[PDB]
Amino acid sequence: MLLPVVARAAVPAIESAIAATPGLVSRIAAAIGSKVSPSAILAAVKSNPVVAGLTLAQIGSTGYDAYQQLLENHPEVAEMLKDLSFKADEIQPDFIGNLGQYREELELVEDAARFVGGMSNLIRLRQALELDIKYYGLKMQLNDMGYR
Amino acid sequence: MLLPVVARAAVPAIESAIAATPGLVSRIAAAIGSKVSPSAILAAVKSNPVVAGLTLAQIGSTGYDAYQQLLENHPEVAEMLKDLSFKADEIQPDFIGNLGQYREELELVEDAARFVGGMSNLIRLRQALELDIKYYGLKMQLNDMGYR
Amino acid sequence: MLLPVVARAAVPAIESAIAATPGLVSRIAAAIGSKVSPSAILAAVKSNPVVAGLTLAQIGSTGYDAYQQLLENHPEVAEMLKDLSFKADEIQPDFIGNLGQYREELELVEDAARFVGGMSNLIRLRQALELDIKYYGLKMQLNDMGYR
Amino acid sequence: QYREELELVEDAARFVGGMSNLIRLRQALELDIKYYGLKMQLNDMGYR
Amino acid sequence: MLLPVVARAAVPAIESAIAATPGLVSRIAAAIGSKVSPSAILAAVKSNPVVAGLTLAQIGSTGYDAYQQLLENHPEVAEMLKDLSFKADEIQPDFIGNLGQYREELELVEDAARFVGGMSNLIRLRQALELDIKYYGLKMQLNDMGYR
Amino acid sequence: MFNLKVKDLNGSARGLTQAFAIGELKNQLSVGALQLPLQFTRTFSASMTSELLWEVGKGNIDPVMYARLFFQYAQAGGALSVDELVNQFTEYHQSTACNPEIWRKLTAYITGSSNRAIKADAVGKVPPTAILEQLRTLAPSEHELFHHITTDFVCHVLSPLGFILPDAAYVYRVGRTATYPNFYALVDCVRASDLRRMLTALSSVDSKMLQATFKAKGALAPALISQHLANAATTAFERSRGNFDANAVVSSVLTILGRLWSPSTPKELDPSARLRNTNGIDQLRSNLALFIAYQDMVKQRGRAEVIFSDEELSSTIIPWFIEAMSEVSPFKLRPINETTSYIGQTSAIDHMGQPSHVVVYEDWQFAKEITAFTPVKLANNSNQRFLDVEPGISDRMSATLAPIGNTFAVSAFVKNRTAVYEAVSQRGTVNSNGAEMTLGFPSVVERDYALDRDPMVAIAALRTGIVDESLEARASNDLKRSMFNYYAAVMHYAVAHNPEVVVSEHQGVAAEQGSLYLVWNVRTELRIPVGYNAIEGGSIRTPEPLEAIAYNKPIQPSEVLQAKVLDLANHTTSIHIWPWHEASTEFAYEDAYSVTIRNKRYTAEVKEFELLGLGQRRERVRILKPTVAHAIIQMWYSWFVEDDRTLAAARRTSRDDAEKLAIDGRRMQNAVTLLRKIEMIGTTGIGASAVHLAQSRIVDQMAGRGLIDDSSDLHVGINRHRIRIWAGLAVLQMMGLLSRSEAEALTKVLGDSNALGMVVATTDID
Amino acid sequence: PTVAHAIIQMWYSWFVEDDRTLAAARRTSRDDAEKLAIDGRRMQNAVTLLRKIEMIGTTGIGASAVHLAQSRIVDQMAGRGLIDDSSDLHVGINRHRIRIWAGLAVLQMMGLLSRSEAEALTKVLGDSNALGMVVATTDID
Amino acid sequence: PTSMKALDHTSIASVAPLERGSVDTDDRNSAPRRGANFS
Repeated sequence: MLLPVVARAAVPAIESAIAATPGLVSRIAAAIGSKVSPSAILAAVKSNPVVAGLTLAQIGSTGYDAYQQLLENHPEVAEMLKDLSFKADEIQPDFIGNLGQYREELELVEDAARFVGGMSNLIRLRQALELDIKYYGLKMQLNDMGYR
Repeated sequence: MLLPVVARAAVPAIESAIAATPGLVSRIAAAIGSKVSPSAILAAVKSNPVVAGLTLAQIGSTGYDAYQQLLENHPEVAEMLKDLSFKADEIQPDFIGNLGQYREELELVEDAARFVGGMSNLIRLRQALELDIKYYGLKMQLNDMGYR
Repeated sequence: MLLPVVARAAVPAIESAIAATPGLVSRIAAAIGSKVSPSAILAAVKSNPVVAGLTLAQIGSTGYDAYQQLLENHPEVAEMLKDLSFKADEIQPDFIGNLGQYREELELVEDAARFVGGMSNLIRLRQALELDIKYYGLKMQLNDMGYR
Repeated sequence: QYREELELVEDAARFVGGMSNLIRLRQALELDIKYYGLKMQLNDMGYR
Repeated sequence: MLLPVVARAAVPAIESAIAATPGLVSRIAAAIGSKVSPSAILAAVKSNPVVAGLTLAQIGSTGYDAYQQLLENHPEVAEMLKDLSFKADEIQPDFIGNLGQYREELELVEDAARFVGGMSNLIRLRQALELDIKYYGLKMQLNDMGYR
Repeated sequence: MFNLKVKDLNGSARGLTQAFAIGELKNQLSVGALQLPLQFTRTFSASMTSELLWEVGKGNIDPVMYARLFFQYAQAGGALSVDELVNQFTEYHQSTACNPEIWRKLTAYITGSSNRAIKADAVGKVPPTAILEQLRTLAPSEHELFHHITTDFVCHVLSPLGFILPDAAYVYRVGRTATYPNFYALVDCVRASDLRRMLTALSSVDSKMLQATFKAKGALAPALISQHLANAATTAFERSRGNFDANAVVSSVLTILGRLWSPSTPKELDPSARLRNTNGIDQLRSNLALFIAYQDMVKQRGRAEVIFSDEELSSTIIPWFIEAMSEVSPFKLRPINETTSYIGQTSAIDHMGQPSHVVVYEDWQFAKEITAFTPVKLANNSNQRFLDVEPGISDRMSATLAPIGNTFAVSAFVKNRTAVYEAVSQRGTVNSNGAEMTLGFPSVVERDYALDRDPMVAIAALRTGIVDESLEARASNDLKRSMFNYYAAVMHYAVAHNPEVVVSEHQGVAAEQGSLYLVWNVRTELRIPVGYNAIEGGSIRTPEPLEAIAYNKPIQPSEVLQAKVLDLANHTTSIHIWPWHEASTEFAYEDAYSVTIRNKRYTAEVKEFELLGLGQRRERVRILKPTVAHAIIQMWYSWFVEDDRTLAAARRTSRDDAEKLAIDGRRMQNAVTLLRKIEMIGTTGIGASAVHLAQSRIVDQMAGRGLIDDSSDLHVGINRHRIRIWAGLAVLQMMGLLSRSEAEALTKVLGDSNALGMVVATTDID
Repeated sequence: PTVAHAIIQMWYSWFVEDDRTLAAARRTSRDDAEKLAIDGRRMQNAVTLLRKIEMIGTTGIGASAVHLAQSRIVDQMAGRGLIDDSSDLHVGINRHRIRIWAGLAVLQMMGLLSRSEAEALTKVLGDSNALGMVVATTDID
Repeated sequence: PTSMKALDHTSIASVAPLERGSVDTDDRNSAPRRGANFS
């Protein structure tokens, strides 16, 4: 059973999305596997929190607050919901050959990073060398006047 | 009696539902067992949380937030209210005979699962074997660069 | 090699099915993977009990008795033939969401059955309470006359 | 021409188990997703 | 992954920013480097909290409360967002270099000075990296001829 | 309880008949036409061996039990055979012993230095899990049991040097060994000796010289370690090489025993007087486990062929097999009177002397210890978990089960069967059918409980001979092994109690060349045959091993049969990989006691944690299953119900007066001893606590209704004897020892006799 | 305690420099029995650091912090209403975690070692995977 | 506070059984069984 804290945020959002468009109803009926009626898929949402998370993932505009609150209050559903919710992030044809050309560069970046410190130390040192020479003159003037 | 946090959301809900339509008043008078006057049913709601949950089940549009808030604040009412508010669903005639065709095949799925590991491990293995080959090449290429 | 005890009843049934129709000969030739000629598939039946069982699965109108005889003689052909003969049945789209609506109610059946005893004890108690009052009166009058 | 194919089949059978286990695993990974959802739901209701 | 507590306040803020103006596309393409589509940058925000902090720091209309909330929730991104959130303040024409604006830049110069050593050592290394490539070849050819 | 007709023994019990053992699906098997006498005096039986737990993560190599783990991984793991398993292990060991790079790379890893020597003080520690995880990468295989046997070899040779941590441990279970050897088991006992010769050369590597030069010099190069390991690996590989086929040794030594056992061998193929005078053939000729293994060989194979040179090779292959057997093995040679002494027999006798019913039973010892553990994971999606025993629950249930073992003997069950069959007997001879035989083997139902198997399929296997193909391999492979054991144990009992055995040769249908079978020459002094044979001449010739039991006298068992409990208490720190879930059960229970006090019903619920001394419902704990206790109690229950049904069937058709009073007095005496038994159970640890809790739940419910205290002379005694019977049923309900259907039927049997009334009628005084 | 703080600071600096030189020398070997020698040496140092920190964490104040942090989580979890605690907290990862935490927190409650130094010295064992390849613990109680 | 997040993400050296089975049975609890009725 789904928690009432999740249900208060989950049920009216699904009802509002169905009242906004009924074209999502057959989509979520085919995705979850229930009868096409809103009463039946709402019974499925109230019965099973995995089905609730699947519906709140299928409707994507208004269900993000309810989805993240379900993810807060039911922490154990996350692994199985991530297993069921998987879509192939489509790869580019030139991506692996374009990636293989950067070994020349990343090794130099990591070696300079080990010499300096962290990657944060490298970024701050690169910003210090990118910064103007007037600041070096100004800090020399403050050190001559006494400001450390 | 009834908690005031519940009452502040339940009483204007039921009163607004009666003001919206009066045909539900005789319906909740027959379902709960009170006199058909709104003062009598509202005093019954303020007196008894079981009667309050029955009224908030008989009105469903404007009373879902108040019903779930009563279910939050009154944990002791839940089983008794679910036992009183119960309607048996109708069964399809062909359901058990259609289910009997699948015994030969859920056993196949379980014998696959006992080999693979978890049911989640089976789902992830089936996704990895359905996955494209460029991801295998990308795994081998990142390991070829010296990244793990 | 197929044993003669099976072969005596297995060969003429397949031969009579071929003499009934040759349209199944191309089916069994494409199913096993032998030549389309009847002598070649009959030699395959005589030389391999697995091929014989696949033919007695393709035709089962007259070859049911020969199939049972090869079943009772060799167990290993059945252990392999259950794996080689598998058709995944069609599943309804509404099946799992339809089955979700019965969770509320099979639980109620089991919570009654644990109290009454067995499933048969529940069914007999249901029939005894649904039975007519005159049977209770007949029971009381036979006890009144001194019978048990 | 089939030495390339039979070697891969027998190497897969060495990992899986028997050839019967290989046939059953190939059928399971060829099987539709609705059966996996059905088994998950019967396990969710409390049925092993 | 991204925290749901801060995600509920971070996603609709940048969603309302994108729905208000489409001029942030060049900003999220140049600052992050993600793909130009609005779904890819939103997936990048949902995957990477550093990218989320960059998208909260690139605007200051409504995302300031979400940026402070992410700063209070995840302290490990604080120094990295402080490092990537650096704009070289050009010049104030007067003499008084007040620490309302220049404190970060003089602190960054003094952090680089604590790394290197002397302030003159930092200026010397700044100049040596500013110099031409040919002086390295000249020093190398003098050290090759037998002089040091 | 398995009931069979000794006359229609084909359709009755085909799974134990010798016609089925040598391939007769029909009933056609000859009486002793052409005959040749023989006297068996030895047998290869296994010891009193049950399953146990053994750990592998330490630096020891125990060669006999690595051989046993090969047995269980090859057979009980669904693999091919231990012959193929030892063949692939020899290939693996050859590849790692004839390769010098591996013994350098994984000494560079576990010493830390490739080229330079190590000092005696700068010696660190690497755990064996790490060296296993890199041995998996360097020397790959598909069987973990090779990587374990390499790992603890190198840990054995480095453990005095101090390069390894002694911390981790790791445990598997070993399985149940059969008592009587199959043909395949003889093949495997020949391969296991060669594997033991392999492994005992690895077990003797000392590194004493390496340790001595380490101490004397102060340093050593890694090349000395890499030589000193790769020399010992090849000294075991030299033992590995140059062996015989176990199949072609056993098939050749069983075929010549067939050709000098049979009476109708051709003169052409016939062992000459050299190999017949081989030293040891006179001992392998008078051996019985080899006879039943020969029957199984020619059953499976169909025929037999010789490969070896039949004059001088085979006269020196035989003592190799004699050494393989006479080595410490599972199977040891014993006299024939020793192996089957737990069987007992009794019969029900006519006035002429003829049996009507004959009962054959196993004499058991009630095991009365019990353990409760809890499973604790290590990491998610990893079944490496280990499990903690809990005293204070196992101690309670042990102290409850220890009095129940003092009232459930096995001799006192057949001793009650005989009193039933002597009390319901008429005066009239038995001619229409042979003496029906019941055989009470608790081990059948005990394995049905242990493997979670339906008892219908085991009874069907013993009845129609064949096993089922629907059920899985880990239950079918134990069903067939168990069924071979029952056939073999029956023939050992029959030959040890009728030593006058004469070997024939079946050639009626003759689907083989020669397949042998014994006949018996038991003298009877009877006149009408039980079974179907001819009784002519003062003695009967019967082919079947069960009729020869049906003509014996009562026999008394000299040895109990013992099953021991598994060991979770000693090694409680190791992690457990064996399936603990099939051999443990979930333990939760609810019961309620109802009594009417002056037209008002009072009910008292009770839970299991309230009985166990707990306050909080714990839900993780699991009991290791008591299959021996449950099997003995199930045999007792089925016999009690069957005896009551036969007396209720005979009381209706008695048609007499004194015999009718005898049947009624027998039923009353029966039910009151049942009631006293359950009531004596209900005074134990869990039972007395259930009494003291249910009384309190009843008394605080009579609080509102003021009622007058009763006589407190008989009323206390009656309500005490009713609450103790309830508690005595409830404790055997809550432990797995009794189903609710059978507790309810047993309550109906006790209720319809007015047994509590007849017990309270002897606590009055007139 | 300036002398003891000096000794432990010199130890920490030399110990981090040893891992830096080993991890730098493995990448430039191009030789299998040298890559295995360096990968063996790193594991062989990481397990000794784990043994030293746990021998500290099972002394007086370390054992007291172990008992206190276990007891407060037991009382909190029994108040929460679920008592899987004495099972799930005496196990191969969640006992090494609490012993190593206590052995570092005694050094932080003294002057002897800083919190960022303790966190980097933690990240060493977190990266060497020597926390899950040991499992056993020799306690002093 | 002293963070343990780097120490948290480890792995245990997995090693296979001789016999499979009993895999997904980690977290399941059926209802308690009743006793028979008494009379």
